[PDB]
Amino acid sequence: KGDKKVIQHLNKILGNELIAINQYFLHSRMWNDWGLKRLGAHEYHESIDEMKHADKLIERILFLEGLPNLQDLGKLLIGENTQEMLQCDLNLELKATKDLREAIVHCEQVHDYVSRDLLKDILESEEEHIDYLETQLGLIQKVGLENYLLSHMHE
Amino acid sequence: MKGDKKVIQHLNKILGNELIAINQYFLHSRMWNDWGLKRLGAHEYHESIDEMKHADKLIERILFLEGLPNLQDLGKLLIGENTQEMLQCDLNLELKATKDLREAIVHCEQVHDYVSRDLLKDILESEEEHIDYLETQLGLIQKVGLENYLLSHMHE
Amino acid sequence: KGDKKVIQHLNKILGNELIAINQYFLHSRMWNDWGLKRLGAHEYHESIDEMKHADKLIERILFLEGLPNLQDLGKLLIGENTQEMLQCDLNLELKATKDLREAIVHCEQVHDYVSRDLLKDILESEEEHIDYLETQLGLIQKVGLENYLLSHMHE
Amino acid sequence: MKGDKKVIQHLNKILGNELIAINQYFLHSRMWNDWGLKRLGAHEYHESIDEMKHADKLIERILFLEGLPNLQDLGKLLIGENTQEMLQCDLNLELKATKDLREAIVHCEQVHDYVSRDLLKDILESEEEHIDYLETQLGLIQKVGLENYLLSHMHE
Amino acid sequence: MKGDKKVIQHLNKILGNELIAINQYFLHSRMWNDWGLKRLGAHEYHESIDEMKHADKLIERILFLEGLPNLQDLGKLLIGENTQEMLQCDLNLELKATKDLREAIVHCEQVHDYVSRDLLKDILESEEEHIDYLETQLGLIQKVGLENYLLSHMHE
Amino acid sequence: KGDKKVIQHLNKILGNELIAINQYFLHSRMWNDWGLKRLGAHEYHESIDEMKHADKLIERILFLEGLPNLQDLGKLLIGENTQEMLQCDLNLELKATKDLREAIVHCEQVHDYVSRDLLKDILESEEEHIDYLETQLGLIQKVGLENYLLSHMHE
Amino acid sequence: MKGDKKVIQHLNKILGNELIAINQYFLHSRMWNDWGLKRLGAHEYHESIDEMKHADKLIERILFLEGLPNLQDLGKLLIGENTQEMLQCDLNLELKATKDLREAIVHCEQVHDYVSRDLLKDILESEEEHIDYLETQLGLIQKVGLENYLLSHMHE
Ligand code: HEM
Ligand code: HEM
Ligand code: HEM
Ligand code: HEM
Ligand SMILES: [Fe+2]
Ligand SMILES: [Fe+2]
Ligand SMILES: [Fe+2]
Ligand SMILES: [Fe+2]
Ligand SMILES: [Fe+2]
Ligand SMILES: [Fe+2]
Ligand SMILES: [Fe+2]
Ligand SMILES: [Fe+2]
Ligand SMILES: [Fe+2]
Ligand SMILES: [Fe+2]
Ligand SMILES: [Fe+2]
Ligand SMILES: [Fe+2]
Ligand SMILES: [Fe+2]
Ligand SMILES: [Fe+2]
Ligand SMILES: [Fe+2]
Ligand SMILES: [Fe+2]
Ligand SMILES: [Fe+2]
Ligand SMILES: [Fe+2]
Ligand SMILES: [Fe+2]
Ligand SMILES: [Fe+2]
Ligand SMILES: [Fe+2]
Ligand SMILES: [Fe+2]
Ligand SMILES: [Fe+2]
Ligand SMILES: [Fe+2]
Ligand SMILES: [Fe+2]
Ligand SMILES: [Fe+2]
Ligand SMILES: [Fe+2]
Ligand SMILES: [Fe+2]
Ligand SMILES: [Fe+2]
Ligand SMILES: [Fe+2]
Ligand SMILES: [Fe+2]
Ligand SMILES: [Fe+2]
Ligand SMILES: [Fe+2]
Ligand SMILES: [Fe+2]
Ligand SMILES: [Fe+2]
Ligand SMILES: [Fe+2]
Repeated sequence: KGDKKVIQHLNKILGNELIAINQYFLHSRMWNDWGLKRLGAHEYHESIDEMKHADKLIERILFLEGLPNLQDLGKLLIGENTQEMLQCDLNLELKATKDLREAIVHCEQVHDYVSRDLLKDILESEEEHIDYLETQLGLIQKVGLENYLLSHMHE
Repeated sequence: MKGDKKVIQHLNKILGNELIAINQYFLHSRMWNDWGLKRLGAHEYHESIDEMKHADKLIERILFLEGLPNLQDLGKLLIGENTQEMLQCDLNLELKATKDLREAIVHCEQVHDYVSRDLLKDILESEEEHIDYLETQLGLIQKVGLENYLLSHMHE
Repeated sequence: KGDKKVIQHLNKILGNELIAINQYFLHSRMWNDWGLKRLGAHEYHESIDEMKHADKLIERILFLEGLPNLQDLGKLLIGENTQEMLQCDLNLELKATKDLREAIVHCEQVHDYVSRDLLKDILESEEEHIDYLETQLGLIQKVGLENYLLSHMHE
Repeated sequence: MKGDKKVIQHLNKILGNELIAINQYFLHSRMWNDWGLKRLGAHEYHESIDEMKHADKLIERILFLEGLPNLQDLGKLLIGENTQEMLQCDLNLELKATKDLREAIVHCEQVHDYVSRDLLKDILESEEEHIDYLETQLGLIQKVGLENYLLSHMHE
Repeated sequence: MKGDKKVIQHLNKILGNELIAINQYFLHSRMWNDWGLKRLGAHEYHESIDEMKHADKLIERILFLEGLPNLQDLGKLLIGENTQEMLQCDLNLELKATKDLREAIVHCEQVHDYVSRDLLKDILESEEEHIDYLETQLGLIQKVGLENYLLSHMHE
Repeated sequence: KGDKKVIQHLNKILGNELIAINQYFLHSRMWNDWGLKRLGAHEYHESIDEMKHADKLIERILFLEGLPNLQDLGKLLIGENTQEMLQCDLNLELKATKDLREAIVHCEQVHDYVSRDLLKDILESEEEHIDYLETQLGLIQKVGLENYLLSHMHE
Repeated sequence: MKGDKKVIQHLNKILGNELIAINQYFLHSRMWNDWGLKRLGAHEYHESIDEMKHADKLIERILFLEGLPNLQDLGKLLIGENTQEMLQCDLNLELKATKDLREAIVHCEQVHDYVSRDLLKDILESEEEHIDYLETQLGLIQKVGLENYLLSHMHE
């Protein structure tokens, strides 16, 4: 029933969500293990956000009579310190929004306006995540790494 | 994440229209209150607040895209001298604003800035509600006559 | 009805308020974009204060049968970092209080004691803003810039 | 602490103005209520109460300064015979009242009676609000017409 | 329905007495407060308020009967210079007032204005209660001595 | 910096506040020791009022970049019975209000309208205190001293 | 019941120390508030209030013992120009105060004034808590450094 290429786009977006879920969940637990509990808590909520995006994508693919692909897990970008982990999440988000833009073009082209609207809501949420990440990396420059970690020790 | 230079230019143009509307509607609100047309005064005040919140969202989007919000350049206020002119001045300003919103949305679509498009569409919906109010008021002036129209807008 | 020179004074104070509104609002949003949320929220409230002063001046000019001038916008002093932004706000406030003092003198001279009282209330509010700004700049000297910014990350 | 003789005279002159306004506004209030213009009657009643409170504060200040409050001499009431004259009568009284308040404030400043000045400025602020109200009503009568204006002030 | 001309004159005479009493009691009230005799001051304030309410009722009745309430003519205030004289001044005013009320009630009866009669009787009951208070206070001054009486009225 | 002569006036007003604080507090505790608890409680609250005036003066002097002078303590006028104590407080207030008027004259001359407004608020409170004191002295004459003390035994 | 003359002198000496501490701690509090170190400012304000309560109890005790409290003679305030000196100044003032309290308690014990001794012991306990706070703060400045210490006392 749904357009084969829209479903292929939705499964590509879903694949990015599945990478983001695992990467942000692991970073969260790394920050909690290091005692950087404010970073840990925020990253956990970012993980949950991705989980909810994946759920909406799976439901849409099934409604369109496609097969959701949860088998293919791309590359996790795992950092070894706070600065690399923030940059790894940012790199993942920039790749995610590029794929969202191309999927939205295709939805418009075949007149799947409901799928386009779902993807635009996901895109809004990803750009809020980019905003957060760029702000944090900018704060590290303004106050220095050690001061930055200090302000994120306690929730 | 650096935004398209021409999208930022469009957003600064919309922002410029918002800043005109903030000042024009606020002055109109206070003129009507000074005349004792408090119902008009209060409605116009809330329209001004609406423009203020639009400007806030635009300023925040421009900064996220790493552009410079322009709050320095203030175009021409259309200040009326009586109720009928003030309503028509607001309508002329809204019709220009929606023309500029349509052109900005077109450009956002071309460069795939779908989040900026969505912000502009939300602002555009609100301006069309403002046009609906203004055209409705001008029609009521014709149906009941000016003095009757003012009479019904004396009390809040 | 009201004295023509008093109305010009009131419109000049109004002109200073309109500059302050835009400058503080922009500075607030700049600080929020940088993640300095305590600075951003305080500066937003300063912006809101100027808005209420402007409202009071517009109402008084209309009662005096004058024409409020919301058309002429003087020069915004936008800083590029926290220390310049604070200094730009301080420069703007010191000019605003100079003009308030000259306006109060004239109101006294022509016996417009109600306009004088309105202007004295605004002046009290401006001096509290000056106290805040000079205190912030002194704290930057006492604890250092990076420590100062660290204390204003979270609201 | 005996007050300045000329400050007390000014304070007694202001009090004399309050006493006229009390009686004038109260009678106008009851005239409007008798005519069934209850919104005008109620607003005018509250203006009368406000003048009563001004008189109270002046009387208390005169006694503290060891003067004799004069409640015996009642100047001329300006009683109108219709709504438009009544508003104009109240406005003429308020314009005279504010002229006298301004001269009293000048004199308080000259002899350094800053507390009396501050009392008089609070009264002056309240009288200028009443002038704002009166001029607005007279403006509305021109904009909507007398019969329409009275219509909107029948019910509370 | 226009009221009897002589009844309206009687009502305006009663109104004139109320206006004297309002000002006399208000000034006496503030004099006692200024002297720190706050219980006397507070009781006298409430007497003043009662006269204000009588005046309001009279003004309303005169207007209903299509007369002109006279708030312009203010008779002689009897201001005392100490507590005993102030109480006696109030008592002298109350006795003059009840004589005028009695004469007004007789005329109302003759021309069958029974509603005006009933209003005046209510006012008279209240005036006789004030006479009861004043005579009681003057008697207490005799029984306990002046200094003890004032001591008893320092605090509210 | 604030005007040098305004600051000097403010330190003079402060010096008077510091005398009243101690004088009224001591009188309050004397009346309590004598069992005149109503006088003691009222005098205590007058002492507290002066403490609040002193606080507002200290804060304004610091804002103007002056040095608050809490070191120089002038002459306390301590009475030995109720009538002298009330008269000592009254003499102190009359001296205080004379100095307030001269300070307000100076504020007006140099356009320090906020300092003027603060001093005018202090003067209003001092004239309320003068009202209380003259009223009490008048009551001692009207009812006699022993009757006056009787009425001030209980709170 | 006349107290021992030397006990009263000791109490007036302790009182003299409290009066210095009131003024010094209040000024330091307002200096810290003026610099934006609001946590230091608030804590120092409460230390000032503590000394005010000590002074009150001493004054009451001196009067009960039929002495004359001396609020006239004010010793030397130790005012610092920065946080570390202000803290050291309060600490130097507290060490002098506790030395005088110990000597007063010795004398109270000698003449069997056990109630005055117990009052002085209560004050001494409170002064030793203040010394604990001051020494802890000075120790923290060494452990974390001055800029970090000030940083942690900016916000209440
Ligand atoms: C791969 C590792 C994952 C981990 C470690 C993980 C962990 C969690 C945790 C700890 C919670 C909170 C549960 C609770 O305490 O109530 C949660 C909630 C949730 N998860 Fe996951 N999750 C993972 C993957 C996924 C995936 C792949 C999906 C869907 C495709 C998903 C969907 C959800 C949803 C819908 C919720 C409820 C969110 C809400 O509060 O609305 N999760 N997950
Ligand atoms: C002539 C210039 C302006 C005037 C007279 C004005 C007036 C006001 C007033 C009276 C309020 C109500 C505040 C309160 O009572 O708490 C307000 C709120 C507000 N203003 Fe303005 N304003 C002006 C310009 C601006 C500008 C340029 C902006 C932003 C770009 C702005 C943004 C806001 C916002 C965000 C609020 C809060 C609205 C809400 O309730 O969500 N204003 N303004
Ligand atoms: C024709 C003369 C006057 C009339 C008809 C009048 C009438 C009234 C009335 C109806 C009230 C409300 C009473 C209540 O319901 O409790 C009132 C209140 C009051 N009046 Fe008068 N009054 C007159 C003159 C005065 C004067 C000469 C003074 C003072 C010098 C005065 C002082 C007051 C005060 C202080 C109140 C209470 C106001 C408040 O705080 O609500 N009145 N008057
Ligand atoms: C010398 C300058 C002084 C200043 C600036 C000052 C300031 C203050 C302030 C601001 C308060 C709080 C008042 C309130 O809002 O409740 C206060 C309370 C108090 N003061 Fe003072 N004070 C001073 C001297 C004194 C002295 C010399 C004494 C006693 C001899 C004293 C006794 C008290 C007492 C008993 C309280 C009430 C504390 C409580 O709540 O238990 N003060 N003071
Ligand atoms: Fe996502
Ligand atoms: Fe495609
Ligand atoms: Fe949607
Ligand atoms: Fe994301
Ligand atoms: Fe911890
Ligand atoms: Fe808008
Ligand atoms: Fe374009
Ligand atoms: Fe949206
Ligand atoms: Fe609009
Ligand atoms: Fe409407
Ligand atoms: Fe109205
Ligand atoms: Fe302002
Ligand atoms: Fe001028
Ligand atoms: Fe004011
Ligand atoms: Fe300001
Ligand atoms: Fe801060
Ligand atoms: Fe954070
Ligand atoms: Fe008035
Ligand atoms: Fe004069
Ligand atoms: Fe005031
Ligand atoms: Fe008035
Ligand atoms: Fe009706
Ligand atoms: Fe009566
Ligand atoms: Fe008769
Ligand atoms: Fe009846
Ligand atoms: Fe009576
Ligand atoms: Fe008392
Ligand atoms: Fe004081
Ligand atoms: Fe001077
Ligand atoms: Fe003020
Ligand atoms: Fe005082
Ligand atoms: Fe007792
Ligand atoms: Fe102590
Ligand atoms: Fe000893
Ligand atoms: Fe004990
Ligand atoms: Fe201590």
